[PDB]
Amino acid sequence: SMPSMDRFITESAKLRKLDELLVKLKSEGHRVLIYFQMTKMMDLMEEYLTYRQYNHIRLDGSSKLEDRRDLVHDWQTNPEIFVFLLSTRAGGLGINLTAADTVIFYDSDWNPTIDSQAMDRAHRLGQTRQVTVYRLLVRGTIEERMRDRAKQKEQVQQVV
Amino acid sequence: VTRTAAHTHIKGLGLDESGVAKRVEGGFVGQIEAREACGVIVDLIKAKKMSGRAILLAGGPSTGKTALALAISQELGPKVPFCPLVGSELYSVEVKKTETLMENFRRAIGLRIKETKEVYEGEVTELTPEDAENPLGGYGKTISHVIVGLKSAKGTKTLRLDPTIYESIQREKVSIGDVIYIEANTGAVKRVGRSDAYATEFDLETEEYVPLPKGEVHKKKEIVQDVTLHDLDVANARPQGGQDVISMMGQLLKPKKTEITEKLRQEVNKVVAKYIDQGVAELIPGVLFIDEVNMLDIEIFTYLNKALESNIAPVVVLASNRGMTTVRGTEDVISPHGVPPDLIDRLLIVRTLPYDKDEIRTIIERRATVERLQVESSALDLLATMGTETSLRYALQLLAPCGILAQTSNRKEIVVNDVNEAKLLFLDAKRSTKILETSANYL
Amino acid sequence: SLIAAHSHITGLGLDENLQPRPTSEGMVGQLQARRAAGVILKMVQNGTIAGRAVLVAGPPSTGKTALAMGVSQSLGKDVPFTAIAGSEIFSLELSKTEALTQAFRKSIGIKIKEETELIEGEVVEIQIDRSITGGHKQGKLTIKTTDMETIYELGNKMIDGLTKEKVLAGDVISIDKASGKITKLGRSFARSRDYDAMGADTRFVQCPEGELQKRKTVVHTVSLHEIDVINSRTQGFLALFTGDTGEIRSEVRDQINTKVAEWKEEGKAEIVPGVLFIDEVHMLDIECFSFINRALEDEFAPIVMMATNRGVSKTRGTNYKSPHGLPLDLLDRSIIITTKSYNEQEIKTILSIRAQEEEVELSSDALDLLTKTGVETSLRYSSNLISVAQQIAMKRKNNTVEVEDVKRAYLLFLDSARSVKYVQENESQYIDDQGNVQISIA
Amino acid sequence: KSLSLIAAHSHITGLGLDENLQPRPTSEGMVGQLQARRAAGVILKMVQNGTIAGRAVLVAGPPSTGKTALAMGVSQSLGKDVPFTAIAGSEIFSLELSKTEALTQAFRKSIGIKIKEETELIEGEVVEIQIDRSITGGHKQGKLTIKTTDMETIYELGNKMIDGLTKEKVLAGDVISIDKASGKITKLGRSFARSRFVQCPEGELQKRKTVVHTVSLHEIDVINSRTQGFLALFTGDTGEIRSEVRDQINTKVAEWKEEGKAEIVPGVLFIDEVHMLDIECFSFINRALEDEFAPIVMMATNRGVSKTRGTNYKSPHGLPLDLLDRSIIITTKSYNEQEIKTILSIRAQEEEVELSSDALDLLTKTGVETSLRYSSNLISVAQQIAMKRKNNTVEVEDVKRAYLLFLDSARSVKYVQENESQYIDDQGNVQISIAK
Amino acid sequence: FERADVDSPFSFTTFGKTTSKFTDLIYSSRNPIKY
Ligand SMILES: Nc1ncnc2c1ncn2[C@@H]1O[C@H](COP(=O)(O)OP(=O)(O)O)[C@@H](O)[C@H]1O
Ligand SMILES: Nc1ncnc2c1ncn2[C@@H]1O[C@H](COP(=O)(O)OP(=O)(O)O)[C@@H](O)[C@H]1O
Ligand SMILES: Nc1ncnc2c1ncn2[C@@H]1O[C@H](COP(=O)(O)OP(=O)(O)O)[C@@H](O)[C@H]1O
Repeated sequence: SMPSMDRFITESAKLRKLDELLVKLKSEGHRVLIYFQMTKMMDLMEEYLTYRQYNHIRLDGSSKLEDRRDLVHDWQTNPEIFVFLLSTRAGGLGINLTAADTVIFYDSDWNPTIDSQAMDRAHRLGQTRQVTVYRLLVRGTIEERMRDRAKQKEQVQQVV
Repeated sequence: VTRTAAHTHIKGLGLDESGVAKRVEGGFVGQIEAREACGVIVDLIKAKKMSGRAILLAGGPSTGKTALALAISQELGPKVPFCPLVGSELYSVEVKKTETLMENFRRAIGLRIKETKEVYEGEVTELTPEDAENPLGGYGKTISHVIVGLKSAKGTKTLRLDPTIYESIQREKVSIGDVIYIEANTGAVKRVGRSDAYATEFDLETEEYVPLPKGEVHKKKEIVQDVTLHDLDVANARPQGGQDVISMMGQLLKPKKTEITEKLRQEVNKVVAKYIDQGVAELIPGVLFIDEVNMLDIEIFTYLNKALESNIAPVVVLASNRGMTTVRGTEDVISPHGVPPDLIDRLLIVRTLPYDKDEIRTIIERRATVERLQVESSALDLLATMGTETSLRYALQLLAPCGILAQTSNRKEIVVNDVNEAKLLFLDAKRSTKILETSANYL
Repeated sequence: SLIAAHSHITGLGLDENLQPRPTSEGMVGQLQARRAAGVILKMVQNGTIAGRAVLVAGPPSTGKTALAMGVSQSLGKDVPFTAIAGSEIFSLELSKTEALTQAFRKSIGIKIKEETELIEGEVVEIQIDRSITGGHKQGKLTIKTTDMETIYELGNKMIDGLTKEKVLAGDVISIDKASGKITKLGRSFARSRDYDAMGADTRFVQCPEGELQKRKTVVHTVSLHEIDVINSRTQGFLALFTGDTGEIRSEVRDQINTKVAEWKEEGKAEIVPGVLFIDEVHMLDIECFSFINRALEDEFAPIVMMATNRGVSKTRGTNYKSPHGLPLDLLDRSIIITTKSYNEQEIKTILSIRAQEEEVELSSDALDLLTKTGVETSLRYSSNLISVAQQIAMKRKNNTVEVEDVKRAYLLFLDSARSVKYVQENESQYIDDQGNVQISIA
Repeated sequence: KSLSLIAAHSHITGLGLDENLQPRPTSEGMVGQLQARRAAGVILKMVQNGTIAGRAVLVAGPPSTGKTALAMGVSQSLGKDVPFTAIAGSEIFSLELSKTEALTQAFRKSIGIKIKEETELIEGEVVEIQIDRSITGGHKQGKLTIKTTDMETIYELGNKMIDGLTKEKVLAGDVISIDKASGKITKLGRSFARSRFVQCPEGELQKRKTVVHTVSLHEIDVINSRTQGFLALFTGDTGEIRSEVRDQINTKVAEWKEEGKAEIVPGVLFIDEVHMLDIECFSFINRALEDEFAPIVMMATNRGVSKTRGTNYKSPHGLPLDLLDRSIIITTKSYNEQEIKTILSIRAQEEEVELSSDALDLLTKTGVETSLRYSSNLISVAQQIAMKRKNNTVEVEDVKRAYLLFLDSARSVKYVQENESQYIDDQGNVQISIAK
Repeated sequence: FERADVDSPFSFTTFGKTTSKFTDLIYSSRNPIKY
């Protein structure tokens, strides 16, 4: 017996809720960016995407510089591309994601300024529809403490 | 949301770091001395040195004998094997009771093994058999070799099959464009499914699609396996797993229990000793629990006298609720707890005590809390005095008809009239016996 | 079907506040027992708890099995109801504990949800490639509707389905992907040239239009025992019908329990508990009671309803007498429903319902005489006399049972007490307990 | 090999005797019982001489007085290579074999045949393997450079050796043993080459070794019966082996013995709790003890003037008098305070338990008060109670806590007779309610 | 950290394993118990 694909999805609750919201997100026919913090997080998502056989591309820190040109060009030309796997500080610095609105922050809690740069990348002029920023999280964990620290830093840098 | 059945409010013995039990923690109320003795027994099992130790939980009915054994099982965790059993399971119509007792003794000793696997896996690109010079010679098969081409990520290999391997290749019905998985230890082949490099929706046989495997075609991997000695005994008794004729015909015949000889057990013990000597395997002694031990007859007790003196047998826990009961299979001898004195001399007896009124009340309160019900205090006091009047089990089992009758009147709380209605509808053993005695035609 | 003993009972006859009507759904009388059975029915329908033992006790001819049949009728479909007698446990192939474990595991249903694809289209082209010996079979199928055109690849089982009840390139068929069903809806092409054999005088049907492939969520129920029998060995599906499932090992049951918990966690399958009904439970050994006392404490246990018509009597396997023939350990963990004997009005209403069920028209005086005889003798005797009186009425060619037909049926067929009186008056004619009999009439 | 945690008789390594068969007060884990140990030593000399057969010895005495300990000591002092079949009395009531057939199998499992044979082996270290293959696999050529720590050689290989080396893949650096006659190649491992691990062999490559096989008569009975194979030796379904093949084996064994090709070793058949046998078993034993191919049968029992099973009368030791005529009886005795203290000290040293002196005196007092096995069972519970409070030596109150927690037989009988209204009697009457 | 692997029965066998134009593999499974 092989490692079951559905058992790989269902054993992670964050991936479980992600698979629930992707059903209606693809039923509506939308454009989705998904952010990650680690290489190994985006080294697991495309296996889930092969179950859905979704049109997906990935940009990270190890990608060659020329590929970031034609991937952005294919994003701003081809509308059939669905899933945009993005690193934290790679696609969140000045990249034009104007036709996208649904960003999925898987673990974007490391510092609020990187997250601020991240949602400045998609929420830009030229967007024709409403922007819904999703933030999924496991409750009662170390993410609670780091979300406390992130909210404290948010209020500190927002007041000052 | 969840399901509860006569238990699962008990999570463990609930002791301190010094072994001193609290009054109420972990689903238990009272029974401090028995819980401390069970904690000592749990520590003795975790010491992993003793073989063939036996305790007997002696007490009345409805006093917490099965709950202590289940608390021991949850205290040890799923790592240590735990074999529950009833006294009536040993009488089989396929094999003798001595062999069944030996089987349940060997089923409670576990083993953890780190095992190496040689794997050839990938997508089949080509499959070309070549023929023999004379195929109808009677001796020798039709073909001689088969050439297979496996393609994986960053690798492509070509293999020449033995025909014996090709029989297990063909029996799972592989073809060109199929991802396979050949285990070189036994020759077993798993057909994963069609590769997704080709088309998908043009099929009619509800198949699943798998990408190319990562890494090279030839692999060596480490799988950590958990096993018992009884699994090895029944694997060597009925040999299945090989690619020869006998192991192939063993899968199709009806399975039947047999008297496994002692020589096979000694050979399995020698192989397991060689495995642990190499630093590969680790041995886990466990617990065998037998409830209602009074159902055993004198022959099983006499074999237990021999079986407890072996150097392999695990810790065995027993339970009984008879005062001065004659042993089954005998005609005149009377022994305590239905257990003969020659086995009684090898046990350690743990007494279990009955409860008071307040203990019955807080047990009913915890059971009502666990079953997600709200009970008024006056109804709780009526249930407590009912439990002291008749039985604890009768007061415990009447909570759910009370909940149904409270739900059917559009209410959440349980009141006194609801308890009176449940008293009127359902009876107990004493009122039924009083009806039976003053009856017309054996009512 | 045929008219049975309890064919007139469709339900329990209860209100929404669980208050039983005096005459509803074929059940009259027995208000408290029907109320308690409705409470048990609601407890089963909630499905929250497991392993509760219910005992139904009373005199003979009171309505124990009638109450159990009413509970089983009000239970509805997709909830299992395993009704067995007490003497079915003893077998030469299974042990008592194994038979009781199978009886316990037959009463828990697993509801499994699956995804399937339905294809409905006109058949255009069938290419079947087989080996010389006929072993390896593969092929292609070109199917069409009014809007699209699809070429599928075929497996061995699909070609085996196509070869049975042969389709001939112009028919309209149906395809289920998950079930593998072949259903020939009909023929649309209406070919002129036809071979002398074959002949699809299939009803004419239009060619289907729209989408060729449609998705559907289907659901189906299996039992836990079928899962163990299927996973036991290579040919367990044959053993589900032949009953050759001898002593399934415990490791199979542990792995099936773990996989059922996994299927519940993944949302694929749900668990529906059912009822196990043991009629005449007093015909069981003490080892069976000892096994039941520990099998009732598990999570995967159904609601066990037992029926006893015995008073204080000797427990089987021992030498002491117990109330209801059951030991006090099993009587401690059970709640008891008590049934009570009938009056003349309830007996008259029961006989009226049974006469309506057998489609036998009765006169008023015949009904009063039947009520009087069912008061003196048992109820079952006067219930059985109705069909005999109807046959006697049809012999004289009048379709209404009168008094004299019941009198003739009373004279022709005897009671228990009358037969006891005739035996005790003529004891020399019969073989006694010592084997002595006087055959000669001299 | 022979994995074992701790047994109840694991401290016994044999009968403690001198060269004149006199028992030492304390030797090889056995103390006390001088006359019984001397008689068992004489029985051991009977077994070691091997010139007499079919002698039955009964060991009878009170419970927990060195009977199974004596049998374990005899089995340990017998050594290896001599059959010893230790069965219980309830093990012969089978469902696929009759009682006489199971007793015959247990009798014939205790007589062995000793056969010495010689075989030649090539045990060496592979330096280099060269394989020349064709396109179609018609002709294969092979060179094998193989060595020990003493020599070095190169072998030309034929086609079947090429096939036997490709299967079970041998690489350079391996240590292998080759059998030339049967073609069995075994990988012993890898040599000492860092660049499992075994030592490179020494001496000649082609060695000739003599191996000694001890085959029981039951194994040859299973093999010679053509209806089942040797797997019935492991699966256990021998299934009522006929007497004709037993006669053929009994003739052929004496034929081999006369020609000097094999030797006869007799063994010991031990029947623990012999009183549980049926009368038909005793009637079979009465005639089976007079065969030439019959081992020495030792039976252990503790019953005194009980009912013989299968009959309705009472007999001494549960055995009929015709069987007791065919036996000599060794009788054991109860233990004193000093011997109980010595046994408990030996069991303390066995389980790695450190004991204070006053705790040992308390254990000896409660051992001569209640039982030997009760004090032998408290001694490991008290160690865990000692380890709960983080100290190594078991003190007096550590024994007292275990005495309080865990009961014995007499106190349980006293408490049951005090509160018998809360338990189930013989008649099945119990009271679960507390009030009224 | 720990990726799920192939769930397979434990192989109670000894075979020809490598101590690491085609490759020849041949069925060579034997039983560790020897008579
Ligand atoms: N200390 C306790 N705390 C909570 N529940 C208890 C306690 N002791 C017994 N029970 C309950 O009483 C019931 C009877 O106990 P059990 O040991 O199963 O049967 P018996 O005592 O007759 O062997 C069990 O369902 C258990 O939940
Ligand atoms: N309330 C009722 N409604 C319909 N039929 C009844 C009723 N009470 C009794 N009967 C009839 O009387 C008989 C009762 O016997 P049975 O169902 O075997 O249970 P028990 O043996 O407990 O009386 C049945 O044949 C049934 O037809
Ligand atoms: N002479 C002895 N030397 C050492 N230990 C002994 C001796 N006699 C008895 N014992 C111990 O007493 C216990 C009872 O012995 P055993 O003979 O097995 O009981 P029984 O006499 O009931 O068969 C054993 O565990 C054994 O270790």
